[PDB]
Amino acid sequence: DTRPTIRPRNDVVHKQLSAFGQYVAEILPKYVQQVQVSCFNELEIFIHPDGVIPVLTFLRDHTNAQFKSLADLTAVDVPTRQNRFEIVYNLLSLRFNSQIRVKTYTDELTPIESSVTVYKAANWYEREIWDMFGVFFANHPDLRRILTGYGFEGHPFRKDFPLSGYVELRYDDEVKRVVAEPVELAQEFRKFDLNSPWEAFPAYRQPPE
Amino acid sequence: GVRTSPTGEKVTHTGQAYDDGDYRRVRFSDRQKEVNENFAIDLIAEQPVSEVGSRVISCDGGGGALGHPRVYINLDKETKTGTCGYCGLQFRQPHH
Amino acid sequence: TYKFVNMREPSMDMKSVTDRAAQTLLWTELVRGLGMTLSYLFREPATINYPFEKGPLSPRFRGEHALRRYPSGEERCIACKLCEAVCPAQAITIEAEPRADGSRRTTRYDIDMTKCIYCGFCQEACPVDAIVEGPNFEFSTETHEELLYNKEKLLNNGDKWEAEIAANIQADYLYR
Amino acid sequence: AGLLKKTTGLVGLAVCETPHERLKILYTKILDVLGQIPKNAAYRKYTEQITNEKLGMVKAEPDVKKLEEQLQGGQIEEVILQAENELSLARKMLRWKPWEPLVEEPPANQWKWPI
Amino acid sequence: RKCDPHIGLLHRGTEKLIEYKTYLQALPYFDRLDYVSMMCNEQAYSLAVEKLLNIQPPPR
Amino acid sequence: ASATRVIQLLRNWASGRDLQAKLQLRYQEISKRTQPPPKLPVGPSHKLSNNYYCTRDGRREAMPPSIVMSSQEKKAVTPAPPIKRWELSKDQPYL
Amino acid sequence: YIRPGGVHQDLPLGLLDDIYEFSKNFSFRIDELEEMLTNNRIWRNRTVDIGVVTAEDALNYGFSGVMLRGSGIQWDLRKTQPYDVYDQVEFDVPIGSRGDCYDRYLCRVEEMRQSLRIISQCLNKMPPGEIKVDDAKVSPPKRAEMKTSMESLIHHFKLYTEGYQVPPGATYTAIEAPKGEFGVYLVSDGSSRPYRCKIKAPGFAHLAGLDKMSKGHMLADVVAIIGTQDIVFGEVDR
Amino acid sequence: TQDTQLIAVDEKLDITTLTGVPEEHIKTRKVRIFVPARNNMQSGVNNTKKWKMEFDTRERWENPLMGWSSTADPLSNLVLTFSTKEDAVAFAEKNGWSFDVEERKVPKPKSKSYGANFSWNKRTRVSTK
Amino acid sequence: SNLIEVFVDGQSVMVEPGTTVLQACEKVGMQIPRFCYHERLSVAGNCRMCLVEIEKAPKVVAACAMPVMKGWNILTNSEKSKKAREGVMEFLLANHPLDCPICDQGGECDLQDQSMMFGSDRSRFLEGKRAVEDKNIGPLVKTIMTRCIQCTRCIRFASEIAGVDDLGTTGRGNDMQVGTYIEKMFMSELSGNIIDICPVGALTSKPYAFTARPWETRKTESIDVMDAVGSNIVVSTRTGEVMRILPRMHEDINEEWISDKTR
Amino acid sequence: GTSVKPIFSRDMNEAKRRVRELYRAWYREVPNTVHLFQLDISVKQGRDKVREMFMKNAHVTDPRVVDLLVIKGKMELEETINVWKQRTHIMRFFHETEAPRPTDFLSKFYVGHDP
Ligand code: SF4
Ligand code: SF4
Ligand code: SF4
Ligand code: SF4
Ligand code: FES
Ligand SMILES: [K+]
Ligand SMILES: [Zn+2]
Repeated sequence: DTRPTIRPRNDVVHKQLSAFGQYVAEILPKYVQQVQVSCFNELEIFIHPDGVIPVLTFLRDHTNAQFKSLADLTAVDVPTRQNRFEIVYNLLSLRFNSQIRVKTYTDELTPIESSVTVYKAANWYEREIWDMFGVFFANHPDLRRILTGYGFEGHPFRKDFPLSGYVELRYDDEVKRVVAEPVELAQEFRKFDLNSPWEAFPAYRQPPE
Repeated sequence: GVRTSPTGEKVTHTGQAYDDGDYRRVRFSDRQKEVNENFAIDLIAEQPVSEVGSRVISCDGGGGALGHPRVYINLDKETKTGTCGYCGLQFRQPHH
Repeated sequence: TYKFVNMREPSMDMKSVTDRAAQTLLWTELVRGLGMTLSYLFREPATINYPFEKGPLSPRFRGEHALRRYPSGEERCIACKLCEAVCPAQAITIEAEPRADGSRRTTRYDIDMTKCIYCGFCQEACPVDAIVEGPNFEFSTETHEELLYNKEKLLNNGDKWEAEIAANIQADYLYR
Repeated sequence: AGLLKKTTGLVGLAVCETPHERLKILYTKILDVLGQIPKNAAYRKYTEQITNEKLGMVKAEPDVKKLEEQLQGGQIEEVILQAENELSLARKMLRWKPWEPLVEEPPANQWKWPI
Repeated sequence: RKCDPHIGLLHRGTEKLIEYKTYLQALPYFDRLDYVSMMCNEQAYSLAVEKLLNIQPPPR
Repeated sequence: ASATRVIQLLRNWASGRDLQAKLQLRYQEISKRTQPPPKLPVGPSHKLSNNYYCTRDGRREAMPPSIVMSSQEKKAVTPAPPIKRWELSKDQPYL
Repeated sequence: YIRPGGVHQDLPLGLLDDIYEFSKNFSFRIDELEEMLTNNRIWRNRTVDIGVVTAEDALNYGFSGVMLRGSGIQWDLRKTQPYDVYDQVEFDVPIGSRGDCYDRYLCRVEEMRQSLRIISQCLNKMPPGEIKVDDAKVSPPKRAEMKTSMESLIHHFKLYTEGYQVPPGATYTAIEAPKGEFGVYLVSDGSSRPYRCKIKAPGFAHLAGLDKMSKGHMLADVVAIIGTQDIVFGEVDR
Repeated sequence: TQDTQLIAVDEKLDITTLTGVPEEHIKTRKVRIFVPARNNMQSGVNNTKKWKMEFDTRERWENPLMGWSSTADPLSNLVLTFSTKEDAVAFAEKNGWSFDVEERKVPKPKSKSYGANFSWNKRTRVSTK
Repeated sequence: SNLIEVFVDGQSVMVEPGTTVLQACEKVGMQIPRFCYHERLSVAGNCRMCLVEIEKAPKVVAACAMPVMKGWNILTNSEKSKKAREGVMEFLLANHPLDCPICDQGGECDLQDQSMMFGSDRSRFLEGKRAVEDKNIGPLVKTIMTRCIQCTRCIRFASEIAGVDDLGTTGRGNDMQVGTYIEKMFMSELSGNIIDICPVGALTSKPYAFTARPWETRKTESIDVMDAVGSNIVVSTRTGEVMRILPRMHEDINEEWISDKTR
Repeated sequence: GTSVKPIFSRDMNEAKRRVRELYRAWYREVPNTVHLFQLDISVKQGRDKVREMFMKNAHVTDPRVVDLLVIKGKMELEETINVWKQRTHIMRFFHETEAPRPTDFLSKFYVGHDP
């Protein structure tokens, strides 16, 4: 490779992890809709929002996988989708020093089975998602506000939520307490329309609809 | 070169000066008005008009790399005099 | 390659247990603590006298901002608006205008000093080295309005801090 | 084998003085729970492939160290723990029942990036 | 007997404003993320972005 | 440095360590604050020939994720071979 | 200072010498820390067996950094998955038994020494080359290039108006942060902005286990637990 | 196949109670739905391919100080990005926002002929290149 | 029926007889890089950025003036076409004055956007540059003729749509000045659109000159009212005031052009 | 499509029943918060305050969305009893500082051009 600017590819890991790709597919055809390996040598296991506990428990205790040590769970809030929220788990294999990603789809009114049973690390990641995204997780001991303020109303990382939010706080003398009023900014957050009108990288071109 | 407004303040190079009836003048009272004494408008004129005998001249802006991106301004419009769009220095061919 | 941090076992011979019993009954490791700080007491302090002398800095220091001007006195800014676009906290607000002479420079240049983050993206964004951060850091105030800068104040600082800006950029234009 | 390990190096799980037959009893049970799994399921097609052999090296070698260097599961004090949850995992998918095909293709083009 | 921590007393919409700033403007947030260590956070953000960009840094 | 011999042997004895070998503050061991002018190097693409950016574009070399299985006797394969156990560091095993 | 594609500015001349000066004297200071702290009975007694988590509970809780190493787990991102240049360097990972906070205190201290050898090799083996990638579409060109060659001006102009456009993807890249495993899950829309970038704060997982590592101990020890839990409000509160 | 009390509910999805919008920004905020027309400056097209959720403008008043255009409406810089228009409206009424849709202005066919520029009795004979 | 079949880097596409490559690959969602072709303006084929090489064809073909026939699987991303786009661009780039911070097209410039996608990363030009005398053809458009790319888009728009011949390209060689020779002024009632037609900062709006930059304008849609046509317009506002009136796309009523009065 | 997954409650009868229990719980909790928070309001105005925000969302049909709504009310009641919220948080609900806004079309017209 005479070119030193490109990221050097790693073919052996690509095929080997891809070989693990259909492995997790064949033994669990009930759950996995799609298995993906990227150019960055990582697998994404697309699962239905029904068997989160089993498929995670499968990766957690399998002798040839032992995929455990949950990294983080987070959504994307893809708005132009019939299931906006996309809960995404990340697991870090210790024995095989590899990483996995299992992603579901979920509407705002379709609970997610609480993965705290599989990874009782996930006791805190989802509480953030409960308030910061709004998707509620079913059969869970406690899902409170852990990131936003007390009594806050809304779901901030929802794509419909503004940067400044809906309320602004100050100290008001007659009430002798901090009070919240409708947000009015000293400076408007100047948006920037900046995407190039010309065609980007042709590799990922969307096919003609 | 800056004149004093009728209210008592000065006028910025942009041409800013508050009218007397405006209530915002209170921000300046009990204080002073910060205005740069030097004005770039009259600080470009005392530069002597350069007389260079060439068709096209690149004006680096002094200091080479410690200047502005070079512009190959053109010296053929005899009625006008060429000027660098970054520096403003007035380049003209003597009598062409 | 891994190294254990606590796997040592205490030998049960009479010498080692005598060391342990002597260690706790008549405290020694604690007295060793006394001896260490006592040596620290009989040592020079590293405390400078402010503002009689201050800690060293570097020519790349980013501090209070200041617009500059050409040796002719002509301003460097061309209202290309690069600094506003990159300004990560949107502390740059500028408005251009076709100046009467024809050089057409900016009309407004307000740095929201209490919104800026001193990241230094503004100076590297400018293609004519117009906006730079002076090495000053003692420019505190008692009023919020003082912190909100403007074109006039920025130009004044460039007229004030000019020896440092010229010298620091002279020691750095080869680096960046 | 040799002298018993004073500590496995990890707090929590502790050294067990009977590692061979204990690893044996887990690895016959997972065969037992592999008895009542239908053959068409891919779970059986891999479990019998792997569990029969890592049953074999247990009986093949009677020393703790020599079978450890081929197990590649660290010390055996954690592979019996690892076999335990594998024995747990075998029972879990018994009532998960994943051998059937998946429920449904995703709503329209739910996947795919960019939007 | 109870050890539930009340957190968020520092919370800022870091991810939310990351969504609206460009990658170059997104960089200073990570320097501000951990207020104990600054620079090692830039390593994480930079390593991710170059991986997506399929660009590797020079050995220097 | 400043500090006389009498204070020195007190601080060496009380600490038990030779502190005068290296100090926690610098008297004269630093680089001179101003530096001679530098000359920065060049890189792999500061050439005028066969450096067409088309055959260097790491952004354009990235293909979309490769399909594996879509919903629309075989061996058993591990995501990666088990990690080999590390050795007791030959520098100093214990502590 | 660290940007996609390298470091924006160069190393000032004579900087590495001062690194050598401080690093040479740094070890001497760290022994002074150990001399006061390692054998001090009051500190030790207030930090032995006070707060303890087992291997499987810690690793299941998403712990990382010192705690997995303190509990005895043989894992470290620099060794297992060497990123950047960490493959070509020699050091050791200070893991320990027991798993209490004293060993975690010992784990950090030996990390200091095992760090110091890395800088010792780094400034001994600093290679000559450009500070940033030679790709102008991701790395702004040099200032001299900007004011001389136009494509430098255009690329810098576009790099400083919208910047590079990251192709779509979704990677969670984590590194051995000094306090733990810091990761970012960044999804790219395909434009010059990140669609969503989720930060794996090491303390966020660490503080999540505060209940487990503060069970049964007296009230006075909780501040010690967060002391060894190593929670900085900057990232746990996001 | 997915037996988790799969029971039919046909009322239109209305999450307006839980999104967080206040009682006046849910109704008064009329929202437009168009495709951004190509910027006539640029011949590039790669911005007309998606839909958005642009809102109408509110008061932009000059602040007493240096000239910030202080605003009091939070729903200003919240344009969305949508693949089609049916999901666009599907987003509209779930949070209960009145829509105002607009069909995509697909370019008309561009039948051109270089030989047409050079003709015999046709006006399309071009004398400028 | 009579329609003939071709491919575009794989996928089969159905095309009209006489179809050019530009109007052949746009059916799948491709914009071939162009600098001298406009959809409703007559073909030029002069910028040579439309160039694309196909397999089994030794020489690259001018896409905007190439009548496609059966079995023409246009290799859009072929390396030779990629080489052709790079060299042709850097040839435009060579004699371009470094005015990007002082050109209003900055942020909405076709030359800048294309040079960021189909562009190199550094210059091989080590010689002196070329400069052109600026003209003045009305206190409504600014003419920085040094930034011109000689795409001749101005002269065609005037002669075919505006119905006037106050624009032309004088000279022989590299110089090729485009202007009026004798000083004149653009009297067309549709003269304002030539600002939108110019891909570079050669032609720019005098009233708007250095008042705003493209990436801060919150575009909004409205109509003309000066004329009863109700021409669709794009109103570019910033921080609470209107900067420029830009023409929208509506084809059968106003296409992409608006009257000088409403501009 | 049409088939949906109930959050916790399928039928509206028992969905409104949980609302009733939340309705029961808060009316038992209105006075104690006022007592413990050293508040400056009476028990009455809180009760119809509680009533009226049962009413701003009383015109919704979907069983799922109200079932997320009832747990959200639960998501506020436990914060009040556990004195997690401060005085400034529950008097924010008792909107006091903000100026009353124009209601009639003419008053809106007189103040400003905001529809
Ligand atoms: S240093 Fe301050 S003014 Fe400059 S770009 Fe950064 S935030 Fe803006
Ligand atoms: S300070 Fe520099 S970057 Fe900012 S507008 Fe002026 S010239 Fe442009
Ligand atoms: S026309 Fe484009 S390339 Fe030329 S100076 Fe203007 S912005 Fe730069
Ligand atoms: S002036 Fe503009 S439209 Fe005319 S030829 Fe030059 S670039 Fe083309
Ligand atoms: S468009 Fe084909 S050459 Fe200009
Ligand atoms: K133009
Ligand atoms: Zn100049």
